[PDB]
Amino acid sequence: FKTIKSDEIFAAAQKLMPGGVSSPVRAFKSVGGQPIVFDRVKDAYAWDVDGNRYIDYVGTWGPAICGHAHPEVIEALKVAMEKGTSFGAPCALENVLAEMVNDAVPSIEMVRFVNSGTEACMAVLRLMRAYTGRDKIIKFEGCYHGHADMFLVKAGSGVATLGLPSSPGVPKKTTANTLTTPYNDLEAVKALFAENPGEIAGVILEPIVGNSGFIVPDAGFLEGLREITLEHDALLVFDEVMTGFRIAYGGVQEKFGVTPDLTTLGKIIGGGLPVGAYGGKREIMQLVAPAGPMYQAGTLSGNPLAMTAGIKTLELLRQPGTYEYLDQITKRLSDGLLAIAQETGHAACGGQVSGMFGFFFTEGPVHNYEDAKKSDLQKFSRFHRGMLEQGIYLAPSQFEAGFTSLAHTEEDIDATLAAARTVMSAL
Amino acid sequence: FKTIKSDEIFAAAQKLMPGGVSSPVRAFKSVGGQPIVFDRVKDAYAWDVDGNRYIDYVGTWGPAICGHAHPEVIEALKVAMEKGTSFGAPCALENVLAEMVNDAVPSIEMVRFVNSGTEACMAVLRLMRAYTGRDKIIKFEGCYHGHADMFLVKAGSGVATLGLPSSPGVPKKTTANTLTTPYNDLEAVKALFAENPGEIAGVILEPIVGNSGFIVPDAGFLEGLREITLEHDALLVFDEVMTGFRIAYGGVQEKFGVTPDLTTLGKIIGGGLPVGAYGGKREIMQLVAPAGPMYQAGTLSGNPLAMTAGIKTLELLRQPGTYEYLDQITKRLSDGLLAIAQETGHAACGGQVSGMFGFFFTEGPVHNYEDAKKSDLQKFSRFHRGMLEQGIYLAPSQFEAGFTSLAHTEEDIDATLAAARTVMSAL
Ligand SMILES: *Cc1c(COP(=O)(O)O)cnc(C)c1O
Ligand SMILES: *Cc1c(COP(=O)(O)O)cnc(C)c1O
Repeated sequence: FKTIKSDEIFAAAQKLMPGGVSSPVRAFKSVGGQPIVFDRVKDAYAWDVDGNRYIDYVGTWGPAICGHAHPEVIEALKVAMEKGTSFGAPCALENVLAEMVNDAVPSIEMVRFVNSGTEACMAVLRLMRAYTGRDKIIKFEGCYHGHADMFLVKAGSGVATLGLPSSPGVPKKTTANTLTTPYNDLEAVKALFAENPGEIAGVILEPIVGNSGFIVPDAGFLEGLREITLEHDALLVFDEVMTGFRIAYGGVQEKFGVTPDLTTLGKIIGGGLPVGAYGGKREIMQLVAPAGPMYQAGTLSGNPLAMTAGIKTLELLRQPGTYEYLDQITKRLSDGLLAIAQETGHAACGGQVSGMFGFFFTEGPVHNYEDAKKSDLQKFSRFHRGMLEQGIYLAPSQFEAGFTSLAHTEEDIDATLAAARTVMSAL
Repeated sequence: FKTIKSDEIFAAAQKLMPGGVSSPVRAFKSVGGQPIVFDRVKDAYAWDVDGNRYIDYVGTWGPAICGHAHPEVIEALKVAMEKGTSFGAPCALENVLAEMVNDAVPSIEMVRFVNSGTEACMAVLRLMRAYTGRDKIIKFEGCYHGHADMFLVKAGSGVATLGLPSSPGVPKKTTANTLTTPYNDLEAVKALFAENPGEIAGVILEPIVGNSGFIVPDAGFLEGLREITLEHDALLVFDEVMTGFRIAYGGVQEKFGVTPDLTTLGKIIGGGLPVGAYGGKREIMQLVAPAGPMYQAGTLSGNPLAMTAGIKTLELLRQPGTYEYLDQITKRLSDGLLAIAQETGHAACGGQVSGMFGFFFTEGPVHNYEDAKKSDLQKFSRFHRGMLEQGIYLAPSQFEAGFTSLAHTEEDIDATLAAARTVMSAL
């Protein structure tokens, strides 16, 4: 297993960019510190600058649900670019993707495209505050909602990975209009509403968390949140930037039947390109400029290249037996991992819903970030490296969810379980 | 002049998206009438959905400096996408573009790629604060640096155009750390420092304004800002998202010879795709994760498509004669436009620097946002519609700098002048 080229490239990288990467988690800091540099990706695999091929489970952090470099997506894009990549004025494609999104996600009656999930979350917070006229927002420990000021407090992703705390460039004057509660603690939320009456704009959360590892909500949690916010004239916002189009076509809101007032989408909606969106009830979206006073803009928003990738990705997911296939192969891989762990003497817990799974090195059960924190990270680090050497690419962090795509085959799942066996028979 | 198809598509867009647009500036709310729905763009032209062709002076709001659908850029993107559009892991292309940016921009010693200008500006906002340990920030009235909460105070771009007030939805609590002052007023700046000792983190400005029309700094203003920030151990931040790579290869800071501590990049750096960036002194950039404590992540940051686009675009600009051609053809346009205004009996002023220019319907001169606000908005509204019917596309606002490209020819200039004469002869 040679990584000569990855090593020299990442070495040179550190002198040019902060930590040598464009996003923190790619530095491999909580798993050894030696990242491999990619050259190309195809279907369910990835290739090294050294020639090594891996079966990918990161899937570029959500976007590749259809598989890397889908033939029909890049051909649609090769055709689109001969007409220019960015116009700066409206184009017909915005209208089609927009209509597709309205039909797809329940709560969305009107949309606004942006360039990333971060931008969509910045916008949705401002909108929920503007619509209500209140300033307090209730967020949950372990939920990532983009690298924004108001939300860098017990967030997810790298925050809930390398033990990053609150603030990072944001003052106490920003992270003070944001109340925090433990994920799944319906009672703690009620407390915050009774403790700060008439001043909570709303609650925002990942309906299913993937940024503190995979954590599913309990029996009547989401239903609880919908009712309590209602009783107080507060807005319920679902950050489905990761869950959207993966858990189901209409996301977690469709799968579990709880409808929020606004939702945010990103990742899969751009099909592999920088795109995001925020939408919800009509009367609320009416406040967004130019239709309203709340300002939010973006030079590259709605660009045709992005709209093209977006539309092709949704046409492919709308086909017969898409999610059934994801639930099927992902259940086999998840159950298979937990079985191998049990027979090798390793304590573990996990699960999956459609093409999103989780696996933790602790008996659990995991109900929140604190529970997630009791995992043996030293074992995870060794597990991750071993899997890497066996040709399987896993998220370099215990606090990230795993992903599956329509290009993963039954055989691909069988080889992964085979590697997991050879590996867990060490540690 | 027919715009039936544009009218059909827009009327539909309004039922799907707020104001039927993805960005507030695309709305013809102030320039009268409805927007023109584009179909394709190439070189110096754009074609709407009804067949009308136009000589483009908006250049997708900045990115199209080499011209729309540049053949050398799109073929490079075709080859690239074959390898996958996003990796979610390091790629060698990030090193190449990073190395090009350090070389290009004087103050940049270390860079971090982000997906937009709004993102670069939000990140730098946080860094100024993390590095200095101070909370307050000085920004100028009429300038624009994205829609991050703290910047939504006396902003330019679409807020100006639509006559929108500061904010809605951004807590008073956060808005209070933003100190504002009129552009070109060195004394108001010194007053703000002397009144908030040890509290100002720094000053952020568009070195050459393009968001409240085209405004150049008065002699000594930038050198003065450099002086007074060094003296109170505060940061000098240049928002070069629009000026970068346009005013000169190294932007205004290279052109006018004043070196800041941190600068933000966007538009042209993406080459038509969504890309942004921020960088500056190494010791300041070291605070960014995973090297320092300040957390800033991005799923699509550094993706291979965007890197390829930027790499190719910067290679075209690096060629000899680039900025000289841009200056030459923009000078004729600016001068010509001014000559026609005088000759047809209209009060007007403006100017140009390389590929950026402005034209106001006021005697002038313009030194700040208030000055710019005196332009005859009704005359511009009629002049815009007139130019539109003659086949010339200008930004639908008096508060937007106009742009030029390497694809515009002497003939396109002459045809625009011929059109300006015809339109201005009525009014
Ligand atoms: C990844 C993520 C984001 C951030 O979007 P980017 O594209 O990285 O800006 C926001 N919310 C959730 C739930 C995420 O998974
Ligand atoms: C356009 C602009 C921005 C905002 O950048 P986007 O890419 O629209 O998100 C920031 N700074 C300046 C000066 C701008 O011209």
